[PDB]
Amino acid sequence: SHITILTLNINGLNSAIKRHRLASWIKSQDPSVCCIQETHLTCRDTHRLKIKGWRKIYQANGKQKKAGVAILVSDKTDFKPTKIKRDKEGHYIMVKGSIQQEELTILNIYAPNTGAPRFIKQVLSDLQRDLDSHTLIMGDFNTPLSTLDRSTRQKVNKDTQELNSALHQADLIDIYRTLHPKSTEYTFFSAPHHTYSKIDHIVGSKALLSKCKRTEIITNYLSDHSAIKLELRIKNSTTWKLNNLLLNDYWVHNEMKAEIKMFFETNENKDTTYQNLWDAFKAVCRGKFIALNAHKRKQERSKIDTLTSQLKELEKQEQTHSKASRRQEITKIRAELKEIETQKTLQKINESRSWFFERINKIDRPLARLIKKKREKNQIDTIKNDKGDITTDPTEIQTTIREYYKHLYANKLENLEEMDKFLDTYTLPRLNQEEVESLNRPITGSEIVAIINSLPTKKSPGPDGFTAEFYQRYKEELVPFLLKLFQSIEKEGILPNSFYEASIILIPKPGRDTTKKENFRPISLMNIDAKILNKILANRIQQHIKKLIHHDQVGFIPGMQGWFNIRKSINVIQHINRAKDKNHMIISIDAEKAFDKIQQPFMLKTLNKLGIDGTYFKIIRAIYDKPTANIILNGQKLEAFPLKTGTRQGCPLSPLLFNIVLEVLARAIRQEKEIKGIQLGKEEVKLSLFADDMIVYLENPIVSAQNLLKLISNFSKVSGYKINVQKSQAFLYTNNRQTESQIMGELPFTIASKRIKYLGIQLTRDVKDLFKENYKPLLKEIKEETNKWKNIPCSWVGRINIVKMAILPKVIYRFNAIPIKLPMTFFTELEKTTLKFIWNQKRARIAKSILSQKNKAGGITLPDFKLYYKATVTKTAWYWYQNRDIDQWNRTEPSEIMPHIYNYLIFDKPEKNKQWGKDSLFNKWCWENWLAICRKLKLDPFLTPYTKINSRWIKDLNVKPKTIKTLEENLGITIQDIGVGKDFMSKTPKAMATKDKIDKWDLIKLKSFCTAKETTIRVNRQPTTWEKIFATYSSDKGLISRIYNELKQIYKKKTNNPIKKWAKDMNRHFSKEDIYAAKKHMKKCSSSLAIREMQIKTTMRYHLTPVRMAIIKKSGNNRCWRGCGEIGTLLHCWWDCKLVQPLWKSVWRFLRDLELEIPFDPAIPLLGIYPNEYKSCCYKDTCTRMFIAALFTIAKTWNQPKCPTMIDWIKKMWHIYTMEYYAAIKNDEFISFVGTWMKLETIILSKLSQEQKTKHRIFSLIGGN
RNA sequence: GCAGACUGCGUAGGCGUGCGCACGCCUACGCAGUCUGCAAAAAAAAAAAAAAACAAUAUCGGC
DNA sequence: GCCGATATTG
Ligand SMILES: Cc1cn([C@H]2C[C@H](O)[C@@H](COP(=O)(O)OP(=O)(O)OP(=O)(O)O)O2)c(=O)[nH]c1=O
Repeated sequence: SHITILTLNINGLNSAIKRHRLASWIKSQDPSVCCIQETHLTCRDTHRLKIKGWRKIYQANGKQKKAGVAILVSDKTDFKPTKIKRDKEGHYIMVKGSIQQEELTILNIYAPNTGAPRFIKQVLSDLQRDLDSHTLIMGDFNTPLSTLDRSTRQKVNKDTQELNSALHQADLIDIYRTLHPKSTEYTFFSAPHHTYSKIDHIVGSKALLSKCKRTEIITNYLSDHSAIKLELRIKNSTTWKLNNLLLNDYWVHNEMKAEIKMFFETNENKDTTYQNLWDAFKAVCRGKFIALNAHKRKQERSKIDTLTSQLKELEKQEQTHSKASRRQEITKIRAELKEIETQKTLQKINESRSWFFERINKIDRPLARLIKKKREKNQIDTIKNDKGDITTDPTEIQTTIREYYKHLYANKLENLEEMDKFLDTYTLPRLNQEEVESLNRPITGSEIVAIINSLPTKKSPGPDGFTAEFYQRYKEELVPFLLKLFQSIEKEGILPNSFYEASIILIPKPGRDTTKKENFRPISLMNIDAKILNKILANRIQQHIKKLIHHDQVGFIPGMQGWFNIRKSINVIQHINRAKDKNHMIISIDAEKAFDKIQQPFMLKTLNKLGIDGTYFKIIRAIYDKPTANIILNGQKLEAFPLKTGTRQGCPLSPLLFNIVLEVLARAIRQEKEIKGIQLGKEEVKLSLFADDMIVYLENPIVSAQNLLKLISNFSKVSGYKINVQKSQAFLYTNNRQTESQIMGELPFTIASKRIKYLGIQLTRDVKDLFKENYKPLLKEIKEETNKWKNIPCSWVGRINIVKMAILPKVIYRFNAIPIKLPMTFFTELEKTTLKFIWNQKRARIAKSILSQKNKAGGITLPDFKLYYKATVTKTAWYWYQNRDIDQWNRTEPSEIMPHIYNYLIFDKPEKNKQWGKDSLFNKWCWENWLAICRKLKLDPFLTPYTKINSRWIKDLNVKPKTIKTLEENLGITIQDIGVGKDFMSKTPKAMATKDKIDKWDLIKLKSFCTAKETTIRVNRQPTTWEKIFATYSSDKGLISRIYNELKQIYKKKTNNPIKKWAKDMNRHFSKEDIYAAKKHMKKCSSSLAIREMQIKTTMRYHLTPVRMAIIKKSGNNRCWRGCGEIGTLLHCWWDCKLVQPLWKSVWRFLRDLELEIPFDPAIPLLGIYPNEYKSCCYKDTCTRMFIAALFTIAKTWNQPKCPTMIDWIKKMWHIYTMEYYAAIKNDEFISFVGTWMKLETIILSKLSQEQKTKHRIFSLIGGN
C-alpha cells in the first residue's frame, strides 16, 4: 500500500479542454492525492471546479484571476481532515488530518516568484507550530533547493541556504533529493533561458522517509512544469461492473457475440450441470469484457500511444544529448499531442453537452437532479454505536454494521409445528388445479425475452457486473441459453451459486437519525439473471394474485390504488364522528423492518398451504435456500453473512411473497369475530392498508384491541412479523374520560389526538379538519418548495416542466386521496404561486390561456390544477359505473339513505328529492362535478348508449331480478346490446334466444320501454368521447389523464391568439393552414427544447418591445434599443431594423448560396409560415435551423446598438450542428442528420477562413480534416 | 400592450335558509374599467445521466 | 398502443 501524491502548476484552469484533459490524465495516473497550483479560480468560481468521480475537493481561491490552489484526495484515500486554513489570495492552504489512523500534516504553498525564500520562511515561522513528523509541504515553491536542481548547475543563492537552514531546524528535508541523491531531473524548461530547473519540491519530515516508497519527476506536456509523484508506504480489488457505453461499439459487440457462441459451442457437455456452466460463462464473459475494454482503450488512443512513445524515445535522446533540430521536432510533436488530446476532449465534452442539449429542459434526469438538492452523502463515517459511542474508526464501524445486519438476518426460529398450527386455523384461499398448473408451466423463450425487454435500464448491476443492458443487447443469442438454464433450474431445483450473491447497500431512511445504525434501509442489488428468474416467478404468481389476496391489501397489487384505503379510512373516521356512542378506535400499525423479519420457512409453509406446489414452489424454495448478501459499505465489500430470514428487499418477487405472508395475518384478523371492526351499512371494514403498513378500525377497543394485540403477537411469534408499537399511532374515541384513560392504560399504543400520517396523508381525528391538515400544509409546502427555487437557473419552459414534475404529482396524489370540496381560494393561491415561480416573480410573458391550451397551441401545456382537481374528483364516477365489488372504499359512506344506490346515478334517472347526505365527503362532490361536466357537454346523462341493463330503468319496470340476471348473462350489460326500436332483441341469434327465454310479462315490459321513441332516440345516438371515457374502458389505468384531456377540450377558452397578432402587425391575414403550419413548426422545429423554446418565444411575441415598455411606463420613447431611430414594434426588432437587417441579408445570402430562392418574407423565419407553393421539407429541415440560429443571434443582442454579427450566427449554427451531430450518433439518426446538415456545413466551411474557424474550433464533423 | 389582481354589470347551474319571491356561497361566463415587474434578455446554469435496488400507482411527453 | 422520463406509496 502506497500513497501517490501529485503536485502540478497548471498555469490556470480557465480552459475547459485543459481542465478535463488534466482530469483525464490524472485519472490515468490514479494518484492518491493531488495538489494543484494556479487554478485561476476565484471564491465565486469554486462552482467551476466540479469533477465527476471525485467528491472531497478543497479549494483556496484568491480574488483575482491569477492565483488559487486546491488539494484532491483520492476516494481510495481515507484522509480525515481536522483543521483547514486557506489563503485569501490562494498562495497557501493548510489541512491537518490523518490517513488510515496515521496522522498526516499537508501544506500547500505558492510563493511569489520574487523573494520566495523570504516568503516561505515567513510561512515557516507562521506554521512553525504546525510542523510535525508527518508534514508534507507542497505547491509551487518557485525555487530550486540544490545545485543539481538547475540545468546550469548554478550555486544555490544565499536565500536558498537560509531557506535550507530553516527547513533543517524544522526537521524537514527534500524528499526527492533524499530518495534520489544523484538524480538531476528537472520539472520546468525556461524558453527565454533555454534552461531546465527543478523548482517544485516535495518536502517532509525525515520520519516519513521510513514510510516513503518512491518519488519521481514525470515530465508532461499538459503543463510547462513537471509533476513530482511520491509514493508513501503504509501498513497493508473492487467489484468489476460492466459499463453500458462499452456495448455501443460495433467491434466489441461482434467480439462478444463470437465469444458467447464459441463458449456455448465448446464448454457445453454432459459432465457439467447447466448452473455451473452458466456461472463459468459469467466468469469467462467477465474476463473477456475486461480484456476487450483494455483493448478498446488501447485502440482508441493508439495514435496518442504511438505519439507518446515517439516523444518518450526522443525525450530520452534529448536528455542524453539535446539538439536544436531535436528541440524543434519535440516541440512540433508536442503540439501534435496537444491537438490530438484537445480533439478527444472536445469530443467527450461536446458529447456530454449534446446529451444535456437534447434534455435541456425536458422532464428528465438533468431537470430531476437539478431540482433535487445536492445528494446527501450516503457514505457513512460515524454512527452512534451500540452502547453510547459515536465512533469513527472505519474498521470498527464496519464491524458494527456487519454484525448488526448479520444478527438481524440470522434467525429462523425452527418451530414448524407452531407454524402448521397457526396456518391450519384461519382457512385462507387456495389456487385451483388450473392456476397451479399455470404457475408450473414450462419457461418459454417468449417469457424470458419479454422480461428482458421490460427489464429496467440505467440500473446498477448486482455482484456480477452485468447491468441488464448486456442481456438486452445479447438478448437474441443469450435467450436460448437463459431458457436452457431455467429448464435445468426448474427440473432440478438448484440455482447457480452466483444467484444467491447480493450486494446490500444502506440507504438512509428519510426523516430518521442517520447516526443510528438501525435507521438505514438495506436494499439489495442482485445478479440480473437472478432478477430475471425472480421476475418470472413474480409475474407467474401475479397472474393469480387477485384471488390470492383480499382487496384490503392494495400494496404491490396490480390495479389497486393506495388512495382506496385513504378514502375508506376517512369514511370510517367520518362515521366515528357521526356515531352517537363514539366507543371505537383506529390504530395505524406499522411493521418494524418488514421484508427482513419475515421468516422464510414460514413463508414457504404459507405458499405450500396456498396450493402452490411443484415446479414453482421448488424454485421458490431454491431461491431462498442459501441466500447471501455482501454489504458494500463505503465502497468496500464486507463478508457474506448468509441472511437466514427476511426476503431480499431488492428482489422483484419479494413484494408479492411478503403480501402473501401478511395476507395470513389479514385473514386471521378478518376471521376473528372478537376483533369486531367498524360496521358501515352492510360491510365489515376491520382493516385495510398497504403491504406492511396496516390500519385497523375497532369497536369496543377495551376488548377488540386486546384481541388484536394477542393475534398480532401470535403471528409475530410464528412468522417473525414484529410491530414497533411505539411508532404506531392511533385515534381513540370514547364518551367517558375514565374509559379513555383506562383504555390508554391497557393499550400499548400512542394515541395521537390530532392526526396520523398515513400514506402521505394527514388522517385527521375529526374529518372536519381534513383540508386544514392536508391541503393547507401542502399548499404552504409548495410555496416553501417553490420559494427555494426562486433563483433556480431554468427558463420559463424549464420552470413549467419543474412544476409538472415536482408539484403536479404531489398535488394529484393529494387530490386522489382527499377529493373534498376545495375552496377556490386554494386554487387561486396555488396557481398564483406556481405562475410566480414560472416567471421568477415577474409578470407572465405568455398568456396563461395560451399555455394552458393543449400542445396544439404550440406551448408546453402549463398544468391547470383546477382541471386536474375536477378530473380527479369526477374520476370516481368511473368506479361508480363499474360497480366493482372490490372497491369497498366507495360503499363505505354515511348510511342515512340506502347506501346501495351509488353504482346508479350514472346513466340513469336522478332520484328527485333523494339526498346523498350533507355529511357525504367525496361522493356528493363527485356527483356535482360529474353533473356539471355533463351539463357543459349539453348531453343527457340519465339515458345513454352505456346505460347498464340494470340501473333503474329496468328496475322501475318492476322487473324480477332473475330477468335482469338472464339479460346480463345472455347478451351483455348495456341497454344498447339489448337494442331499441327495430333492433330490440333483433341483432344477434342470442338476442332472439333471450327474447324467447323471457317471460311474457317481463318481455312485454321490455318491449314497451325499449321500443319507446324517447328511449330509442336517447340510446341510439352515438356516444360522445366523455361517455366512452367512463363506459368503454374496463380498466382505470390512465383515467385521470383521459378525463383531464377531455376537460381541457371542453373548457378550451377562446384565447387571444398571438399568431393572429403577428398577422395583424404584419398586415397579412394568415390562413388557418398557415396557423396550423406555424404551430406544427413550433412543435417540431427541433427535438431539443432550447431550440423549441426559442421558436415558441419568438412566435408568441415573448420579447417585450419598446412599444410595450413605452405603454407600461407611459414614456413616449418608442425608439428601438439600438439607435436605429425607427418605431420599436416587435416586427421592427425582429425583422425591420437597419441594425438587424444585415444579419437577415447574410442569412439570405447563405440561402441563395444553398440554391434556395425563398421569399424575403418575415413570416418564414419568425414563424415558419412558408408560402403554400413551397412545401419541400428537405430544405425546410435546414432552413429551420438556419432561421433559429439567426433568432438566437438577434435575441442575444436584443437591445444593444450592437449589430447581430454574422460571426455570432455562424457560432450558434455550429453549436446546434455539433449538438445535433452527437445526439444523432447516439440515437442512430445519422443519415437524416447528414441529409439536413451536409450542404450547410459545406457552405459554412467555405465562407470562413482557416484562422477564424480554428479560433472558434469550427472543425468539420461529417467530413474529415 | 400580454396577463393576473380586482370594482361593478349581468346570464345560467347547483347547494343552504326563509315565506312564485328574497337572501348567502360557489361554479362557468362575457363586458367596461384601474393598475403593474420591468431592466432588458440570452444567465450559464451546469443541471448530470452513471448508481441505490424492488412492486404497484399516477403523470407527462415523444414514437 | 409502446417507450422513455418524473413523482407517490411502501
Ligand atoms: C420505502 C421502501 C420500502 N420498500 C419495501 C421494503 C419494506 O420492507 C417495505 C415496507 O417499507 P416501510 O413500511 O415504509 O418501511 P419499514 O416498515 O420496513 O421501516 P420501519 O421498520 O422503521 O417501520 O417496503 C422498499 O423495497 N424500498 C423502499 O424504498
